[PDB]
Amino acid sequence: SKVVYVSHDGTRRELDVADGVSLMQAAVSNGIYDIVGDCGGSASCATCHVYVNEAFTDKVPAANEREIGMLESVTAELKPNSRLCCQIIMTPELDGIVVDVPDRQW
Amino acid sequence: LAPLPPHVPEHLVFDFDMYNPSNLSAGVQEAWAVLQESNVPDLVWTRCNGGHWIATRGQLIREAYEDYRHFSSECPFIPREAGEAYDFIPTSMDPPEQRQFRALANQVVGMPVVDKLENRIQELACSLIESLRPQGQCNFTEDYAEPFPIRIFMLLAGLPEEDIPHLKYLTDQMTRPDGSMTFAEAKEALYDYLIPIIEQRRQKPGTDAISIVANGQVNGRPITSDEAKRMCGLLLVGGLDTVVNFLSFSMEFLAKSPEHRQELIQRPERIPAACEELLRRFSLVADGRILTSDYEFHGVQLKKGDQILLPQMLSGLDERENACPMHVDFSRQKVSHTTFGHGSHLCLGQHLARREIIVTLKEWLTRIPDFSIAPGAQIQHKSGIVSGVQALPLVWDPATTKAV
Ligand code: HEM
Ligand SMILES: CC1(C)[C@@H]2CC[C@@]1(C)C(=O)C2
Ligand code: FES
Repeated sequence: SKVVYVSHDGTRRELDVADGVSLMQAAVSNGIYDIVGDCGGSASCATCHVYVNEAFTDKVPAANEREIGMLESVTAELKPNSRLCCQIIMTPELDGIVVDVPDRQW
Repeated sequence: LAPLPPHVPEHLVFDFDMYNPSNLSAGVQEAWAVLQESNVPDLVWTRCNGGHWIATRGQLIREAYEDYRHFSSECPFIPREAGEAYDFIPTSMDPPEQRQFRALANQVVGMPVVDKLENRIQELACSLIESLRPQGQCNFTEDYAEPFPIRIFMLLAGLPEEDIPHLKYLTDQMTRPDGSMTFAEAKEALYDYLIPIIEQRRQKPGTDAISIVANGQVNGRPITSDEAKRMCGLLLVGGLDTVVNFLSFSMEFLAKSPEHRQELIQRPERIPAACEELLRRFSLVADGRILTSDYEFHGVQLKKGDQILLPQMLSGLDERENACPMHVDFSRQKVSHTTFGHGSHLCLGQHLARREIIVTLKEWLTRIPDFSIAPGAQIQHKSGIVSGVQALPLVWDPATTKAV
């Protein structure tokens, strides 16, 4: 399914992610900008922070207790559509989802 | 054996020695797996090495590494004295604070440095293997497992290769001590080597990893010479005693299984899936935490100050996590393991490790597709914070190899 990553400078990158893959693994595996994914995707860090496009936020299953806690420490501005992309598993219902990546993760 | 403490019940005692397990001759992963036999409880107490708890199942090991409020990383090694002397810097800390040091360490061993070293890692792997190809034999631990990943780290840290046998000795006393040095003496000797190099690189900062850590910032402020020394010490041990040991466990298995060698030669794009399955079957790290207060965990009462060894190698070997855990299946659908750690201390150099493992398997099978253990040789392993292989003599017909 298609997933678009817009960077801080305004660059756009489109990937074809299969089902079961988290947006963090797809971004790190394709050298996408700024996303680090240091903890490995276990919601124990905040370097995979992204802003899900307002039109897809209700198509993704909300953050759990661990992600809400880690989102309280993101270095970039915290928006109401902010999510640790390692928690978003790709499905064909999210085809075309767009997420903006903040240039500050650490 | 240390005298059983009065809050530990007699029925939870299992004297397992992590530096010299009783079944080490059958394989160190097999030696640690005796803790998972039907008759052993999920959490036991061993009177060996001063006395400490051991979580034997993945559920308990993952849960303890997630809860840093009860299990602290302040004292993580197991002669109660090595854990107290341990003070490297994204590990001896609990995470409000520990988090700011992980970003600086990521700058020197994370993906951004793997991309800077991509060409040199591929060139050294091909050069070391092509030089061995026509010999038809080699001592894998000294001819490749040590020089490949240690020379790349010395290049990444800007240190001269002539210092490898002094550093490799200090790092090995902190994981598998032979008795000549305590953990504190080896750690202070490693700091003694880094102190004058960190001050020189703070005056003239260059491009190597020690210059970046010594002149780096943590959450907007500049790191102190002491913090840089405690972080550089951890990078040296991780660069000289982790992939070096895992490469030998993996090559020993491939040498003893020609069906697995054929699977990767026929389909080389399965090597990074095979690398993960080998990381699970041949996991080799086992440190732990200390209780911050009295706490009942899975029906057992732990006391403040108690040390509990949460061995990362046991989670992937647990049958409750993977069926037929001792069998290596490159196609295993769910390869679950904590080989690179679990919780907020996840390995920061796992990307450099995966790259060195995958480049070694692909470039070795391309030049030397068929090889076996030297005839008559019985491979011996060693245990400690990081397990390893004492020696791995391999042989092959140089008429079946091919120069690229
Ligand atoms: C097969 C190779 C490797 C294995 C199995 C491995 C395993 C581990 C484990 C289990 C931990 C967590 C320890 C704890 O929670 O107490 C860890 C942490 C760490 N490793 Fe790796 N490691 C490997 C390679 C490397 C390399 C090559 C480096 C480069 C220096 C490295 C650097 C680190 C660092 C800096 C940490 C600390 C993270 C923190 O405490 O926040 N490791 N490693
Ligand atoms: C347990 C480890 C492998 C992890 C990195 C090196 C090591 C020995 C440490 O002291 C932390
Ligand atoms: S990669 Fe750590 S929280 Fe997403």
